[PDB]
Amino acid sequence: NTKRESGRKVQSGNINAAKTIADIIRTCLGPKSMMKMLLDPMGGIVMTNDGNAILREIQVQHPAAKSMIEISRTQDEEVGDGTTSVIILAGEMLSVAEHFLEQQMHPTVVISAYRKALDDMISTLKKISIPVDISDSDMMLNIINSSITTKAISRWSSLACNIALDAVKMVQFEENGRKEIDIKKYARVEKIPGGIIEDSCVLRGVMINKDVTHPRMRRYIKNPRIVLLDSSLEYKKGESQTDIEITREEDFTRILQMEEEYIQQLCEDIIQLKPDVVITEKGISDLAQHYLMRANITAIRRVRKTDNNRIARACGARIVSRPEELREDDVGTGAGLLEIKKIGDEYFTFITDCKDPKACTILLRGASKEILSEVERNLQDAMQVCRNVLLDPQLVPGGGASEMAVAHALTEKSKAMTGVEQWPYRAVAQALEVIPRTLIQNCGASTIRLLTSLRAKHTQENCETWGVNGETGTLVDMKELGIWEPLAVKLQTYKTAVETAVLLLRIDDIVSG
Amino acid sequence: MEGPLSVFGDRSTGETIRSQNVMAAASIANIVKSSLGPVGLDKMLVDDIGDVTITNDGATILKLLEVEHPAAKVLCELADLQDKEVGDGTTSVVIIAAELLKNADELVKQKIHPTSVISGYRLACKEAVRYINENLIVNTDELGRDCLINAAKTSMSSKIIGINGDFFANMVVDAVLAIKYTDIRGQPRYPVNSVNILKAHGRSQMESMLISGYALNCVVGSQGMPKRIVNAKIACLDFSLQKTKMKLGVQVVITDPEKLDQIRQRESDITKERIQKILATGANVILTTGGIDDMCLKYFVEAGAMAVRRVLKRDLKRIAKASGATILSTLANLEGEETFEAAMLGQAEEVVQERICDDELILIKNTKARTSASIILRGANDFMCDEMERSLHDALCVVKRVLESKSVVPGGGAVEAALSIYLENYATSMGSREQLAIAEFARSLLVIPNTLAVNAAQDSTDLVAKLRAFHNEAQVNPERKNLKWIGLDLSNGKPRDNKQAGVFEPTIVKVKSLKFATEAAITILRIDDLIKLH
Amino acid sequence: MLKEGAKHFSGLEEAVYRNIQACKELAQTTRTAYGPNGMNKMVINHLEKLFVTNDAATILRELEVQHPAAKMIVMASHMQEQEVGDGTNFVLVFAGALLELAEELLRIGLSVSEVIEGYEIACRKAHEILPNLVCCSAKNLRDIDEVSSLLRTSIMSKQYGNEVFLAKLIAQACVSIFPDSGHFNVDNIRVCKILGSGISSSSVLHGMVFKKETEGDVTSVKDAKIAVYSCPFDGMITETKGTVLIKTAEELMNFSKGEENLMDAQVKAIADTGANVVVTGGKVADMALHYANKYNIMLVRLNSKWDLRRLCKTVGATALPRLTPPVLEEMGHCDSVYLSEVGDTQVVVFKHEKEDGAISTIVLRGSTDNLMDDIERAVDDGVNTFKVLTRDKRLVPGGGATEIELAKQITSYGETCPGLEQYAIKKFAEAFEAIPRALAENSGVKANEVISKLYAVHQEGNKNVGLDIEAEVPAVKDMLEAGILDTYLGKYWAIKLATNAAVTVLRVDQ
Repeated sequence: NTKRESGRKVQSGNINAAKTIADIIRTCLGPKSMMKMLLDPMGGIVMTNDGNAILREIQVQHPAAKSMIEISRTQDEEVGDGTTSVIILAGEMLSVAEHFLEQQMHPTVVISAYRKALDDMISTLKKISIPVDISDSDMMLNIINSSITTKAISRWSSLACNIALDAVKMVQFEENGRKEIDIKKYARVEKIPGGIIEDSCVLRGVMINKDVTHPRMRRYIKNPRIVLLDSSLEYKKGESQTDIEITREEDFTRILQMEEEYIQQLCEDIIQLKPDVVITEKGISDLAQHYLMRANITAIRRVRKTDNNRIARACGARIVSRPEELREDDVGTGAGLLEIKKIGDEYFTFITDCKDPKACTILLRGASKEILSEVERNLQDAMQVCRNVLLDPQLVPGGGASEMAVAHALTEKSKAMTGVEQWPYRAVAQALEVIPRTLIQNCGASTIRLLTSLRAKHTQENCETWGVNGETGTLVDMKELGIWEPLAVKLQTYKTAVETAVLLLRIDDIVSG
Repeated sequence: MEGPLSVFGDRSTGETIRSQNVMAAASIANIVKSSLGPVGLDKMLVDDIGDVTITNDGATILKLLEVEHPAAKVLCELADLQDKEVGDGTTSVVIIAAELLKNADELVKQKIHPTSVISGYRLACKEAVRYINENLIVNTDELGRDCLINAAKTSMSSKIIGINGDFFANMVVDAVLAIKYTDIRGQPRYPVNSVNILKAHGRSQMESMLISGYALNCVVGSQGMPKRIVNAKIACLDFSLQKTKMKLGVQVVITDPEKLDQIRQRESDITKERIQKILATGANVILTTGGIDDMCLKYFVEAGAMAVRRVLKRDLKRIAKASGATILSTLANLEGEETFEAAMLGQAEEVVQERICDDELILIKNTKARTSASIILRGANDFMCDEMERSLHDALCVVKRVLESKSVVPGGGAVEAALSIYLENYATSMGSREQLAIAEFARSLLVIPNTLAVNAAQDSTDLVAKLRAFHNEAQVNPERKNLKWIGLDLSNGKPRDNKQAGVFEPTIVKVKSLKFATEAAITILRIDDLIKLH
Repeated sequence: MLKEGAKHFSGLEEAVYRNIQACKELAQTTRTAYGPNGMNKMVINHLEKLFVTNDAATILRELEVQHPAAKMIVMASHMQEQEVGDGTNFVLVFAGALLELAEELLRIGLSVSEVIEGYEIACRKAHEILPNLVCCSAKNLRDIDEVSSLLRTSIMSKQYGNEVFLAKLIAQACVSIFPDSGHFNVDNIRVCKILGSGISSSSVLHGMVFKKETEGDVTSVKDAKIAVYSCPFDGMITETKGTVLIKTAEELMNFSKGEENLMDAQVKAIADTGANVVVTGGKVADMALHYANKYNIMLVRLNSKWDLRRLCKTVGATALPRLTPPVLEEMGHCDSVYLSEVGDTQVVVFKHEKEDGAISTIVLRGSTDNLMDDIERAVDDGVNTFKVLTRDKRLVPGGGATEIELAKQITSYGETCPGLEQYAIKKFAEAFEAIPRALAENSGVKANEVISKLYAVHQEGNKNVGLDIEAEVPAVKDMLEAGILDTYLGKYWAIKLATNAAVTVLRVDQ
């Protein structure tokens, strides 16, 4: 209707909800960590390492309480890390720079400031980013065990170091670009209920829970053939559409079985033709699928063409309309390894597949049901470095120190930059140093004078390489110490944080509509 | 509202419903001011506690806004209808439209008779109509130092992300001049709609590869039929070959699965028979718009085939128009025994395909029905091309907007803030109530830059210091030349000497808003007899 | 603290808060002052002259506050005015802006045992290199534009436009008649207020200039025994009118008899006290007037303490009531005494010229005192700044043009040193911009714009803002090579003194 809201007050509204999120999960961040308690109106205990998890479970305000979920979900989609870091950078910087600058009267040179304090940030980061080798799971270790401990897991880290570090190398985009950096399709995280670390095998390919579900389904034909319909089955799973009337009671039942009978007559054709495998993408219900077990066939059902066709290239199968129909092998053997490791009688097919499009499902087993999701997040936190190291051998030792390396060198360039520019530059560059000094808080002692000396040490000796760690709160070489800050991480965590900054700096009104 | 609240419905009984409208007009204009243009900050528009949107557009917010005020009513449509006119003046009309209805009715009420004051907000706009149409002075892209090339460049160098204006000084020229098509607005104009431009991932972060003729979008790995034979001719096809289903449907009325596959397998082989006729006619390369499924791919992989399929119709359309081929001259059927025709042959010096960046395009060289170019934007990623392409389109558009009009007006209010004190002194010229009438508008050509440069935080009182530094008794002059720089470049907040940049707008978009400026004013007057409805 | 009892106005929160807060808020004057400004403060001490001021001293004279620091701190600011006239409108804002810099570090939790040190340490580092950034010096003090140049920051600092002739007038005053060998006097060279003429007509008439009327004659001899009397003539026994016509035709005479023959012996012993000039704090009776002329004694019909004070000061006088034959303990100082027309007003002029004890007196001509006082205020703070008693003023860049000079000195030195004081020292490199802002404020821009462009000049020494168009957009007025210059003396003080204030005021918890 007719309503007008204004600028810095709306900017403050952008400051407020975010400024709250900038705190606890910043404490929860890094080697000095916390938990965010959530009081349910009934009193239920909730504590996480993610405040957006707490936000989803409680009131969320239309201001950046909504957005700091969003842009962290944006941060959650990309590298799968730094969501904890984005919430605490953005609202902070927006709480830091704006007032100092808007009293000088401008978002304008602040508009330029975030990408300028991004510039050297991105710049000297890549420059002090230390090459760490891809060929070695050990020289991929110190970086990936650092990345999986950014969320504070060494538990399945080393095991995520085992499986995933070579797995993203086995992740291929079928565009034949990278590959090296991999979005999650060609690399997926999928788990098996229960199990054990040896029931976890390094699995670099797709894993179909539906390839072998049951023992009467296919058993170790090392190169199956996945039949999609078309002859061995057909394009009809239909309904004969029988006329109906109130006087015919048997007439209600015939139309019910008719959906299954066509599903049956296709599987009956499968009983006749008998592949080792059929993929039914229209899907087959329990009835006709119980008929494929007597034919010595697996029934792969209600999966997707993309996965199947990749599974085909992944497991050594291919789409052929009949088993008796034999045309040619697009993949004679497409498998690095074929496994089925069962928990209970329900079978789970592990097909280890090297540089296939596949799913690169990386088998992740907790000791039991519950910590599976740990191994999932860890093998996910794994593939982050795995796609970072393989893309970028350079990645900065740091994250206490890299956060220092950025901050102190930034305003250090104001010494070079100066101008009116320096003022919003440093002000958007101010908030960064505090992140380790926020963790150096829980190191006890003096969180300030340490970083102070470390800030001196920054340009004095070295910056992110030799610098502050959240574990130490003091100077160590983050390389020698083995604490690593993936290069792909810092390019993002700040970005989406400063992306929300200029935006919420530039969004000056909220209309009623 | 204000005034008596017990009679609803825009009876506030007196100027209370005039002022509550002008203060709403001012208020509804307060939305768009800080929204004005790109320097006008994006608003985050709450549509609900769970629904928002972020726009600085003047006509986007007000379509979403509710207005029960008559002056707030006329303001939303003016943002919208001038958007409906162009989209230049979504923001522009809004600011003064608050003022002129506030400026109009005041003297209209004073009447010697209300007819006198009506022109005062038309007359200066009319005197702006001439002045605006008197502008070739800034925005002219056709007159550069490099002409179109700098018209490209300066418009690229306005949105410049990079070497835009280096190789891209060439491209906007190349893009508009690769276009032979019948879309014309007024004077002859070449569509930037028909430009065939595709993205590169890798190699150069910024480069523009200029290739002769149209380059058809294509990819390797999605077709098992080898699609590549070097030749001088292509076959542009609106047509399909699919082994799964081409002429085939499904049967839910038939119980027998035998009935589906018996009519299915016939269509699989005739695809391999049809490719032979499309090939052997004239064409070693055959361009097919109809596709094949990834399953069907397997069928065309292991049964084999030849064709170039799944290719964009828009290109294959433009190619056959360019290359003298025909998109469909022959097939009324999908049959494999149906012969293919030689008119669909692309007339080209060669049929070649450059795969680069891991991105392949089908190059039709020397298209003989008309000239063409498909310019390949080199990014290291595909979204680098959009930053180019967004810089390109508006560069394309502003040149196309100079292809809209010869007379063209400067971006920014140095056009307005000139006539401002010109015509606010022209207030005095006629004097009387017209010095009131003419000034009320001509005082308001000051305010748009006061929004403009302040959206850049330049304190436009400093800009109008620079503006009316140009704006003189010695320079009253739109001319076609600058003894005063009438340009105000809105990517800055202060004038820049670019007249070819992409920020400027043609004379078409402005004289429109001049009506819209005066439109909020007298549209609300003609009513008589304010009443109350039970 | 934990008690219902005891006492404090400061502490805890308050020390961190209230002691920093209002002490800053005091700066609003000095935030708008010190350097060219049109901004002024109407301060009504209710005198029935409503006083325009930017001068902190007589702004803070009225201001009273419970904040023990702000209660105290005006001391160091007024202790400043004692030492230099200019730089005082600088004192309050600089530290005041430098204060909450520490309080922000207190929000960071940087200790009072810590932060102010770095200031103090950079207060050294300033006064370490502060004499190095001295450039010129005011050398010949008879010379106009060596004196008027120092004046051209100082009066300018107080007030802008009037400054130039004042600086001339003050240098044309030749406060160098005091050799400035270690000699300066505020009463001997004095301001003398004259209603009307011009303030460009406002002059320096050497001697003691009394706008009070010389009555009857002038002195018998120019080395007078100067009779300065509070009430030498109040009348002896006055005449009356009884009936709203006359009281009695008979009763008239006897009172003049007492009047005359007393005021005979009165003024005869004003002649027997050897008074060449009788200076009457009260009125005069026409009989004593007649007697003052016959006995040949210059008569001053009325005297304000402004006379009587300086009279007691200069002449060695004691202003006395007399119904009796007097004696002079006043004597004279003066080697010359006159009725001169100055301000084109008949004026009591006591006069002599020496190096020492020499009266060479400003005569200000203005329609009001608010004219002739705040301008005098603006004036005398340059006259006060003229008082150094190091003849060479060691003129630094004026107009605060040394701000940008020390600013990069302190911020580079703040980079050198480690530890929380490096911030405090870098915080000390900050409050420089206050007056450049105080200028840029009355000029109308932010110091950032100014100071960043003067961070672009880096080492400059000359360019600094003020009130002017040059001080707005260009961020530049040339305050070293100017005509506008300031001594190192007030530089030695204000940076240190405003610190000396800011030293313990956060420490004081009770």
